[PDB]
Amino acid sequence: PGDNDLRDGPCKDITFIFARGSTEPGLMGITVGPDTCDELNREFRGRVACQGVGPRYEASLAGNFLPRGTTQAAIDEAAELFNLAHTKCPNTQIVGGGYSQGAAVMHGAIPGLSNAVKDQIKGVVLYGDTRNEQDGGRIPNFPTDKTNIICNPGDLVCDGTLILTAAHFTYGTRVRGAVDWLEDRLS
Repeated sequence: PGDNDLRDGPCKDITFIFARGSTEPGLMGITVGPDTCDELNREFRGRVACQGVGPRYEASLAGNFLPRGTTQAAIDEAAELFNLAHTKCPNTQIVGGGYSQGAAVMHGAIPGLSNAVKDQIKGVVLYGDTRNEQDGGRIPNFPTDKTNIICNPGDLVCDGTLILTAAHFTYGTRVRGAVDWLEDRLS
């Protein structure tokens, strides 16, 4: 899988739409985005398309202090990608993902999607979620049993302010658990 597969590749049975954080470069970032994509593909080999939220989402650090914790352009771009999966590949199983500010993108884009698009989203994994406290530990109007907010012990960004600590940068160790959780929701 690549980083622009939903826009530029054939439909796959599983489509991973991921919004990066800690302003890593590229559509997918460098750390947990590619890691999650790679491990999903190893569990469902050849059946996974991977898609980063970009390039209109620029993942700027200052964007964390906008009202929704990211730019409206980023939220719009993510929503367009979920809707594209729905029209281009109506049978694909969508997995949403975000890290840090990328979780704020997912918190903003998913609530407004149609019921039918939400039916296609089988799970959303949010690493180091900067909006955990602000949205009450869930994505608004999206099922909690399809939501996995992963907060490391000591990662204070999940407590309502942007206090960065070393624990915010260790989510590579949580990818195996994230993919185990996704497997219970994917076929």
